[PDB]
Amino acid sequence: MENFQKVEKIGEGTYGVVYKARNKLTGEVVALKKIRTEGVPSTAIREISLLKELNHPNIVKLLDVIHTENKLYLVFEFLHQDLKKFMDASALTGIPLPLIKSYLFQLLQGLAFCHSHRVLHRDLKPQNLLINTEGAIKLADFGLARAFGVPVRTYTHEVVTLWYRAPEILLGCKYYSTAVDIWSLGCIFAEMVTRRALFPGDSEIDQLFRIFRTLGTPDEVVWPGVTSMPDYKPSFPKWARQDFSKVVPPLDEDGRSLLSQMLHYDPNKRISAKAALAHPFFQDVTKPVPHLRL
Ligand SMILES: N#Cc1ccc(O)c(-c2ncnc(N)n2)c1
Repeated sequence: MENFQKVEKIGEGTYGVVYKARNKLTGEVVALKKIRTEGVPSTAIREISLLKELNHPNIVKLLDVIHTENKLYLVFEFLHQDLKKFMDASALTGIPLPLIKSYLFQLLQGLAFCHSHRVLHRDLKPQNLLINTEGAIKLADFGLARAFGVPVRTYTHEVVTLWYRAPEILLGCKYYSTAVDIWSLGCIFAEMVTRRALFPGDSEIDQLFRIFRTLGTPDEVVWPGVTSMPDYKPSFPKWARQDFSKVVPPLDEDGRSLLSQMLHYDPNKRISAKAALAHPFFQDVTKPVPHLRL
C-alpha cells in the first residue's frame, strides 16, 4: 500500500505472503500479511478483528486488520527471525537445553492464554514461531483455519506442511480441540531436541503411518472411539509402539515424560498447556539469550 514502503517479502504463509514494511508516518517497522476470492467471509473479518484484543507477551500482536479491494491485510508487530530458521542455523550445535526449555515454557504460556480465551491456533509449526534477541518466542498466524476453514495450499501452490498435524485431524475429526495445539507443540519440542522433524510425512497417510510407526497404531484401549473416526480404516497396519527413549534421545526423563503427555493419542488424555506448565521439567526453567545473527 501507499502507507507502507515495503522493505521486502519475508515469506509465504498458508494464508498469503508476508512482508516487512515501514509505516512512512509512524516510522514503525511491521509485518504485513495479505490474504488471498470474491466474497470475503465478513464473519471472519469479525472473528479476526476480535484477535486484535489478544494481548500476551508470547503472542505476536495483531495491530490492524485492513479489508480492501478483495484483499485482506493483517498488520503484525515484527520479529526478526522464525524458529525454523533458528533451528536450521543451530543444526550443527543444537539449541542448548535451557533455551529449548525456555522456548517451550513460553510457548505453553502463550497457548494457555489463547486456550483460556477460546482461541485455537490449529496450524502451529516452527515457521509460525518468532523469536527476538531478548530470549522471547511468540506464536504468530493463528485463528484462521477457524475463521476460514482450510485452503488446499498457501497461495503460490506451495506445499502445506503436515508434520505437526494431530492424529484426530488426520483421522477426519470435524471438531478440533485445544489438544491439537499441544500435539503440534510436542512435535516442535521433539524437533528442537533431536534436530530432525519427529514425523516428516509427505502425504496425509504417510503422516499418519509415521505417527503410528512410532507411537503404535492406536486402538480402543488407548483411544476410545478411534475406530469410529471418519477416516479410520480397519485395514490400517498395526504397528507396535516404540520405546520412547528411542524417539527423542538424549532428552532426560522429565522431558520425555512431558513429551509423552503432549503426544497422547486421545485428545482427552493429552496434557493441557496449563497442566504442562506445572510439569517437573520446568522446575529449573530460566530465560537464556539466544545467539541470533540477523
Ligand atoms: N503471520 C505472521 C508474521 C507476523 C510477524 C512476523 O515478524 C512474521 C515473520 N515471519 C517470518 N520471518 C519474520 N522475520 N517475521 C510473520
